[PDB]
Amino acid sequence: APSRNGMILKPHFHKDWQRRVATWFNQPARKIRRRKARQARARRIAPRPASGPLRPIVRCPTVRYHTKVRAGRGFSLEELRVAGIHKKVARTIGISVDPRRRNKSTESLQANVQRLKEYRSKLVLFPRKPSAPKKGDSSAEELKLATQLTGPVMPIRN
Amino acid sequence: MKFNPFVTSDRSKNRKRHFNAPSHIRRKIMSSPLSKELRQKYNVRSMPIRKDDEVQVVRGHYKGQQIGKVVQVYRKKYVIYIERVQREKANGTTVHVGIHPSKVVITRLKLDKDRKKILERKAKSRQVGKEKGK
Amino acid sequence: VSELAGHQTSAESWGTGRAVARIPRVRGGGTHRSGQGAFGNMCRGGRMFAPTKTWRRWHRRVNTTQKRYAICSALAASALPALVMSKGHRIEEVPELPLVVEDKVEGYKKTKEAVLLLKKLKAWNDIKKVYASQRMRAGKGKMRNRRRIQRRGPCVIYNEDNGIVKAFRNIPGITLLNVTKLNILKLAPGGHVGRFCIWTESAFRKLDDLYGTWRKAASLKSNYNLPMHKMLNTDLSRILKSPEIQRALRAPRKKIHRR
RNA sequence: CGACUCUUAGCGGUGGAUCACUCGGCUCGUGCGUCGAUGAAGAACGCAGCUAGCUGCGAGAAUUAAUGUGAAUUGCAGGACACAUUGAUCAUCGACACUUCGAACGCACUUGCGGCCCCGGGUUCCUCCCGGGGCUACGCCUGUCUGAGCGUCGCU
RNA sequence: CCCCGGAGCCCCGCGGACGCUACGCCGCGACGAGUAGGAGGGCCGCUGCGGUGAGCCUUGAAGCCUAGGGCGCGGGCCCGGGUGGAGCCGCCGCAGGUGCAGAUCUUGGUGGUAGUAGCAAAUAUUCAAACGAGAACUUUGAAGGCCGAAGUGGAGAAGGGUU
RNA sequence: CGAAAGACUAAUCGAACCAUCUAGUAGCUGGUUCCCUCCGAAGUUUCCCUCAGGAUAGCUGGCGCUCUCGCACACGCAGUUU
RNA sequence: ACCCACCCGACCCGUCUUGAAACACGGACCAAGGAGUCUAACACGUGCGCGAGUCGGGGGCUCGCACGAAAGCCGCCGUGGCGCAAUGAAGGUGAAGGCCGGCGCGCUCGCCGGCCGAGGUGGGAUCCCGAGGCCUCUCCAGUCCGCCGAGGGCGCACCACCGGCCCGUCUCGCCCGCCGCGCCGGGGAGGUGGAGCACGAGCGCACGUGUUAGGACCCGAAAGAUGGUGAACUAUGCCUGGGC
RNA sequence: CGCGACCUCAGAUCAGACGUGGCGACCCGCUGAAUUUAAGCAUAUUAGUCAGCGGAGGAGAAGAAACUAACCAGGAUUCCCUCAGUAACGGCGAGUGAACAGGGAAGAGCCCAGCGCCGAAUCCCCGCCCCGCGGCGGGGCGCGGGACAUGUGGCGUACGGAAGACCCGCUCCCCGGCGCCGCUCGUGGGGGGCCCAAGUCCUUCUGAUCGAGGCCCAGCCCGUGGACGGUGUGAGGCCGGUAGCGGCCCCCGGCGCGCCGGGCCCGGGUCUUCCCGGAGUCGGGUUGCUUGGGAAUGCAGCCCAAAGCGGGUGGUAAACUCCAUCUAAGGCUAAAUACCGGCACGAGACCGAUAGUCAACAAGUACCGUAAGGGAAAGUUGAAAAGAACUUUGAAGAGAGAGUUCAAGAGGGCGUGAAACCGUUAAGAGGUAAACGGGUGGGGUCCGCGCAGUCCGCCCGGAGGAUUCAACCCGGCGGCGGGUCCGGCCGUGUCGGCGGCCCGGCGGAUCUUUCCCGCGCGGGGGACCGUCCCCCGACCGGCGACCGGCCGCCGCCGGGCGCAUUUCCA
Ligand SMILES: [Mg+2]
Ligand SMILES: [Mg+2]
Ligand SMILES: [Mg+2]
Ligand SMILES: [Mg+2]
Ligand SMILES: [Mg+2]
Ligand SMILES: [Mg+2]
Ligand SMILES: [Mg+2]
Ligand SMILES: [Mg+2]
Ligand SMILES: [Mg+2]
Ligand SMILES: [Mg+2]
Ligand SMILES: [Mg+2]
Ligand SMILES: [Mg+2]
Ligand SMILES: [Mg+2]
Ligand SMILES: [Mg+2]
Ligand SMILES: [Mg+2]
Ligand SMILES: [Mg+2]
Ligand SMILES: [Mg+2]
Ligand SMILES: [Mg+2]
Ligand SMILES: [Mg+2]
Ligand SMILES: [Mg+2]
Ligand SMILES: [Mg+2]
Ligand SMILES: [Mg+2]
Ligand SMILES: [Mg+2]
Ligand SMILES: [Mg+2]
Ligand SMILES: [Mg+2]
Ligand SMILES: [Mg+2]
Ligand SMILES: [Mg+2]
Ligand SMILES: [Mg+2]
Ligand SMILES: [Mg+2]
Ligand SMILES: [Mg+2]
Ligand SMILES: [Mg+2]
Ligand SMILES: [Mg+2]
Ligand SMILES: [Mg+2]
Ligand SMILES: [Mg+2]
Ligand SMILES: [Mg+2]
Ligand SMILES: [Mg+2]
Ligand SMILES: [Mg+2]
Ligand SMILES: [Mg+2]
Ligand SMILES: [Mg+2]
Ligand SMILES: [Mg+2]
Ligand SMILES: [Mg+2]
Ligand SMILES: [Mg+2]
Ligand SMILES: [Mg+2]
Ligand SMILES: [Mg+2]
Ligand SMILES: [Mg+2]
Ligand SMILES: [Mg+2]
Ligand SMILES: [Mg+2]
Ligand SMILES: [Mg+2]
Ligand SMILES: [Mg+2]
Ligand SMILES: [Mg+2]
Ligand SMILES: [Mg+2]
Ligand SMILES: [Mg+2]
Ligand SMILES: [Mg+2]
Ligand SMILES: [Mg+2]
Ligand SMILES: [Mg+2]
Ligand SMILES: [Mg+2]
Ligand SMILES: [Mg+2]
Repeated sequence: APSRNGMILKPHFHKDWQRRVATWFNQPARKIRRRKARQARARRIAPRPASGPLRPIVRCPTVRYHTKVRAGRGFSLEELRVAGIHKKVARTIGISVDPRRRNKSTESLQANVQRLKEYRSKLVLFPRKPSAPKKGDSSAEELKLATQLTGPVMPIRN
Repeated sequence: MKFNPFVTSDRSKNRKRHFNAPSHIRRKIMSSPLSKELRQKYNVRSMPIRKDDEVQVVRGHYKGQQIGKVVQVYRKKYVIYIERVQREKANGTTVHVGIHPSKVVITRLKLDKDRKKILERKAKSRQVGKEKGK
Repeated sequence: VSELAGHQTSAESWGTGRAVARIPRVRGGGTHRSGQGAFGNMCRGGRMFAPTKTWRRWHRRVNTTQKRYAICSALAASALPALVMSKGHRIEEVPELPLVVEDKVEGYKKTKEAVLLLKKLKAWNDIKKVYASQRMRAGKGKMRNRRRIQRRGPCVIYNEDNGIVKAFRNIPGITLLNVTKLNILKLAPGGHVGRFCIWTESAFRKLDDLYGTWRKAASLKSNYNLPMHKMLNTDLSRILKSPEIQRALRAPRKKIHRR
């Protein structure tokens, strides 16, 4: 029964909720586990960025977010076509590619081509064998860095 | 402290480990120090006590400077019986009184081949650590 | 306490009319446990009233500035010999109270060195008093791996472990902190404010970079400064018998007019 | 004073509170994440020099082998062993072994009845008889063999 | 018409308690029933944790018992003696499965009732001996009795499971 | 199941027993654990498938605040009276 | 404080009740156990930190955690929450006024320059000014120090009242605007609905009380539902035996 | 009336394979209540929840848009934070209740049918040889069988694809083995084994010490080890361990190099010519369940039943109309995620034997019930069994002595041993049941005395006795306080240096692209402003922030002073 003034309030504890309470005593143990697993994955992908692949710049949807810009899922095909990277290869050099992205405006396209161009400049493709063929960079830019890149690769700053 | 996160430091766990210990493991638990004399000679602190070592009792009632030969090792009872360490029961019969190995000192070892190789292994590890410390 | 604790029986009440007492009683059988008393918080067997749960709100989370304020407060009173002595630490013969030292002390790799240091600095008599305190705990925590108890010793704030934290380790009483990762649980143990510490010049320099002086930001904790003071002249005895104030007070009526 | 009754205290009973212990629980976390027709889980019945129960094992039955260990096991016996030797005793466990029921499988659940191949006594393949051994569940797939049909054709 | 490092002091402004844990200390008045209920204070009490007592403890901890000595309005507490035989407490904080006379409360124990009710269905026992520490009851012998072959006899079924 | 008594269905029958849902619900019985101190009620209101209960006023406590002046120097208020 | 005596007083507790020593219930006795808990949500109070902000989660970077599943740090420090703005069902709209001078006819209406800038009344703790005393060992002069202070002011918070502004709505009215002159858009006056504005008070953490949802102070139904076990008693049918 | 193809079907103890049951914490598919709430109850709620059935895996399921949106647009699934107790549902009551965006954890994408081209270019099983053989594989060779044109394999799948011509640039990827090298993060991966510091020093307690003082050298040793346990009490150093980028030995993994055996002639752009999509499905009607989904969110049955610039979606039914957005009716896929079952560990502000699991123990045991099922009680001698030899009474159980033990006032259900209740011993009482409150008395029990308790302390006066002073100077040390702020260090407010400003850094939506570097933007300079630091002078608060001299005062030590003094004692 209500007594003199207060929010006529509806709690949702009518089902058997104590049967499905989910505690968080994991979380520290979890946080570590992720972190180990993270450091392992770095070490496996030895000079490759820990991050992942490079990802496009992309505007959010809706009037609300609109003004901001994130990393997207992957670079469109037009953006790869214009940059001149064969889509099947782009995956092999650490360039995210989605193929479901349309491309409406040319301002978002040329920006994302520029991204890939810049990436290709500051990328150090190792040759397949220690014996060096084409494409593969010099042993100078190799000895001076077989270095991983900490954090997201070429980060987007709005 | 102990930092190894697979050891135990848990009364109940250590005691259970102890009392329900298997024979070969008890051998190690039932170890006893060498006399300073042997400590000098072999480069070994202590040794797993055995059926017919010569031994002094260091503490208790039977604490004394006599050197009694070991009689048997009752690993179930965590104890060793020693030559003249005994007590007359009600009806005259002598009964070998138990002494815990660690409250005893080995003056003379019973050296077999295996005991010889053990002492060679312990002395070598001791001198490796002194070389590492230096 | 376990969920099933107390309810693993199947027990119905013999209703009224049997004399007895309307409790659920163990059902059937030819044992002692039959027609007993199940479930009730009062019964043997039974079920504790409001069995304890795991999702009691164990952890407790504190505003970050407040945490810092405490840690500044503890530091500030690690000065002040009175507050250090009152917190028990035998700091009688120590040379200077915010005790800062050479930075070879990063070097040491052996307790030998670390103890010798503490004896020259006259901080050993705290460690000595730690040994003296080592005794058996009172009661049930004895049988739950809290069997021995003792004093807290000298804190030792270092800037970098170059070997130090190995050296001071077996010396009972000592806790080692990084400067860059200070902790109020250790600087104010018991929630009690004083505590004799021992600084390393590298670390003791770094404090102002960590906490920021009054006219400079932290420069290491993004957006932070010291907490400002509410009153500046703390010694009110210096205030109250000033010229300025005693000039302006009526003369103290102090006769005692008894009945 | 008398007996009895009541009260207090001493000592003794009854009874098992209290306190002190804890090889047990309860909770939280970590890693791994593996049963079965090559017979699982579960059940049964067995097995010790003296052993009922718990445990441990399977007619090789408180265990065999192997490897590690290195003198015991021990309630009492008895023993072994040369503990300068594959070597007691534990641990591990990769080899071997694993009675009967059980999805449970020749068919039945009496522990009853069988069939079919081979072996030993029995014969001198004489089938019997006895004993041993190996097969003999249902469903389903890929093939195989034997077939069925006024099913669709061809040749005769 | 002078200075208290000296007027000698009932007032002293030159410096200030024996007193001042300022959450302290002190003075004047007034008032004081209390269920349900509310609030405050508990140097009241229980168990565990961080601190802290250079605490206590086999030269005797906890508990237990005490026509011993005291304190407190009280919750309670402290000492003496006995018993016991291994741990335990004071202070500052934190924490709670924290204080019982009742619940036809739960589990365990013990009384009065009480040496009381009671050991009354179906006719029946007696004598001698033996064994034996010991015989109303065993066994043997003798007598007197009953079941009276739809049996208190002689054999199975089921059930028991070594009787 | 009943030649019918609601009989019988393992000492249980106008719906057996066992385990679970289940710590089922209860405006109704019962109980509800230390001390001192201070204040201290109500059984009347309106509404309610309300009349052995709630709601709402009332009556209680707690926390306060804003001012007042016995610090020769007071405004306002009342279970009165004029 | 142990026992005994005597005088006076004195019914057994718990409980429900208008009323209990009751011929009202519970209670033979002792020991141990035994009932307002925890989570969530709200509100108010209080304590602390920061303050038009605040915030910490969640995540991440620092360690094998002895103490650590802590502690620290983060252009993540703010995605985001709450807060800093309302009001309308909604399309939407959205908290300023005054004064002065000029120009439109000052038309209590429309447009252009300057100044002030959150209005005013009453009461308001408190500050401020202060005539004037009141003495000093003399007659006057006379700066210094107070004590009081009649009288007069600025007036916090808060309260009451009157103005004002914003949104909804109605009534009455007269003007403005332009890429689109339109069933376009904008304003004015006067009422009236709003959990509004009128120089901000919140955010986070902690404790307390209260109220709820949860087993929810502890004990208590008759019942209800799901899935299983029984015809060894007994009910009836059938098979095969026995008996009078 | 034959023989032979095939088709559809049988039978084999035919050859070789698989499936069956279990477990069930987590997971997938069905099925599905009622207590309960609503203060009654029927819709609602409880709840797609319990029970029921099915099937799994180390995870499962999901998943590469017939998606979101309506933006300047995002771009598989899962998970967290938020959205949000919101939009919505609801006897619009009780109550219930999502999604997108945004930020994170993770991150990975693919394959068929079809349409087409390619002598079925494909697959399975036989049998002979070489290797390899405890996850039955490689290579070769067989007119050795079969599957297959009612369609196997290569290319290829919407992100387009194929075939063609010339623009370009050049040719490592995989597996079966056989070796060999570096033992490859808790700082040598995983598993096993066996190892590694320092006192039983003195004295002294004690039944026993592990306890308490002590141990000249700077502090007994060791200390990368002072976790824990054990050992006749409390142990860094007695023993096991503990610490350590410590050691050795096994085994196994994982990755590096060499050789062999095979396979494998595997691109891209540019222009042309062709190629292109899953039917009793979508969709509709419907009835029933379901959802926040409301003129139908999703799933169903039944009836109708499609199209190809189609189809689906675009959260209010319909028609017209533009836009946007996917491409359904076939399939595979790690990861962050879950885990009250299992194996193996670690920990605790938990419980400490009526608690904590039913269960600390020969517990799912005994015991009960026809059965489904129900289900206890129960820990502790002692350091050591040293568990009471022997003598004696008794038929014996039981005693009495003796002995063991530090103790049997620890005697095999034995640590401690409360209360109820009982026995006795001592004391006291006794016809109004006892018991109680207040008030005295009497007696007991102990406790404090006193064999005067006349209790102490100051100061003084006298009387005895005894050491060195005080007072004073002198020398030394230490302390305080002071102003001349005297001299110097120290720091507040102000002013001067524009002096740190570039030899002072950060911050800024201040500016400049005259600059530089990298691609109008990013980074760095360069101006500018705000903030923080050097130089000296002046004024002032001269501040407990210190030094140095000087002064005054105090105290201590030693010098002086020998006695009308200053002490001590009675
Ligand atoms: Mg990431
Ligand atoms: Mg329990
Ligand atoms: Mg205790
Ligand atoms: Mg008595
Ligand atoms: Mg008991
Ligand atoms: Mg009162
Ligand atoms: Mg009360
Ligand atoms: Mg003991
Ligand atoms: Mg607790
Ligand atoms: Mg009681
Ligand atoms: Mg009688
Ligand atoms: Mg017979
Ligand atoms: Mg019924
Ligand atoms: Mg209840
Ligand atoms: Mg009622
Ligand atoms: Mg009051
Ligand atoms: Mg009533
Ligand atoms: Mg009545
Ligand atoms: Mg009464
Ligand atoms: Mg009456
Ligand atoms: Mg009643
Ligand atoms: Mg009664
Ligand atoms: Mg109790
Ligand atoms: Mg508040
Ligand atoms: Mg309220
Ligand atoms: Mg509640
Ligand atoms: Mg109930
Ligand atoms: Mg019903
Ligand atoms: Mg299965
Ligand atoms: Mg209802
Ligand atoms: Mg109700
Ligand atoms: Mg009803
Ligand atoms: Mg529902
Ligand atoms: Mg289920
Ligand atoms: Mg899957
Ligand atoms: Mg799909
Ligand atoms: Mg999405
Ligand atoms: Mg919200
Ligand atoms: Mg629902
Ligand atoms: Mg094809
Ligand atoms: Mg130890
Ligand atoms: Mg010990
Ligand atoms: Mg050692
Ligand atoms: Mg529904
Ligand atoms: Mg629409
Ligand atoms: Mg799938
Ligand atoms: Mg027990
Ligand atoms: Mg017990
Ligand atoms: Mg128990
Ligand atoms: Mg006990
Ligand atoms: Mg006992
Ligand atoms: Mg006990
Ligand atoms: Mg004793
Ligand atoms: Mg005893
Ligand atoms: Mg006893
Ligand atoms: Mg004991
Ligand atoms: Mg008497």
